[PDB]
Amino acid sequence: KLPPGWEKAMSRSSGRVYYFNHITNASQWERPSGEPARVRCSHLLVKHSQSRRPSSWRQEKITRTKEEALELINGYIQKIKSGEEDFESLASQFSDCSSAKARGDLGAFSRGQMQKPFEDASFALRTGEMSGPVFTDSGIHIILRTE
Ligand SMILES: OCc1ccc2c(c1)OCO2
Ligand SMILES: OCc1ccc2c(c1)OCO2
Repeated sequence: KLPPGWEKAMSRSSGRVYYFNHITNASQWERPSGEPARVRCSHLLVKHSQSRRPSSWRQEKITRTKEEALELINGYIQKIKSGEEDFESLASQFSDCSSAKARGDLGAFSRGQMQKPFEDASFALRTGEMSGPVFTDSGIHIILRTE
């Protein structure tokens, strides 16, 4: 009936149906559209105190909690979806990954090289599409599939 990982849901505040993806944590109002050996993605990572390594080029010692990291990820997604901010601009200023220097770009990758929640969400995105919060042992990611 629907592409991989999508399900219908109901808005609590409006009562309108929307669509949610349980692999990429994306959600949207309109019915979704329509696998490759490699995909190319960029991401914005916000680390927290239970990250596998709680440090980044932004902070010698990352102290925020998982919940606070999710709040920051959530706000970045809001500004991206309203057009007030561009994904690349936010990944460059605020991503806790060294790939901030490349506007969040990671290059092309195949299955079996990334942390697996990241991998599954990347390959479940369509080209040009962005995820919601995706959780790994590094922290919380926003993923943009560029190829
Ligand atoms: O952390 C991984 C990583 C991937 C691509 C990059 C990078 C870091 O920095 C320059 O481009
Ligand atoms: O495997 C997923 C993944 C990709 C790139 C990353 C990362 C995790 O942590 C920071 O850079």
